[PDB]
Amino acid sequence: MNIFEMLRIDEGLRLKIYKDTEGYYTIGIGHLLTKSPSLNAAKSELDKAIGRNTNGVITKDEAEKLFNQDVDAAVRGILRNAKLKPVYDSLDAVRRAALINMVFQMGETGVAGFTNSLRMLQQKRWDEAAVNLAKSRWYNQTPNRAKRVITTFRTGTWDAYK
Ligand SMILES: [Cl-]
Ligand SMILES: [Cl-]
Ligand SMILES: [Xe]
Repeated sequence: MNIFEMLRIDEGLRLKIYKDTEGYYTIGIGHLLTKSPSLNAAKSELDKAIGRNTNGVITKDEAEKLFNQDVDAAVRGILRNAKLKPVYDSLDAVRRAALINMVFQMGETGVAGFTNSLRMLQQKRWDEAAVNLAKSRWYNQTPNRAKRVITTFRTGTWDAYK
């Protein structure tokens, strides 16, 4: 298991524009296109992202490309963030993947705001962090996914994904 496979599981793969768990226009492997209610707008962002007139649909390869770029940007964002990087460098490889997943889903800004969980993770207080992480909107809105990420932080193994 790796970051790519883990997110491909959490996110799924869809070749036509769809709305995510929050009602926003997305395509591929959880690639958010826009928060705008407009489908034209979503189509417009898509075409710009792909470099062609896609008309709302893309190929598997195009989807994989976006995903690569998105995973890359997520790591980069973590490494460029002063509240995140330290946590991330302090973690083992499995738990780093959990942190990337959250960033991919919620943006760096949003993850940087879990101050207390970030500190517990940094101190290696696994159970405590897992309890604190669940006290969140993220956990109440997408509980299944959140449980898998949380278990990963708690155990440092990929069991939630096996
Ligand atoms: Cl893009
Ligand atoms: Cl979920
Ligand atoms: Xe976190």
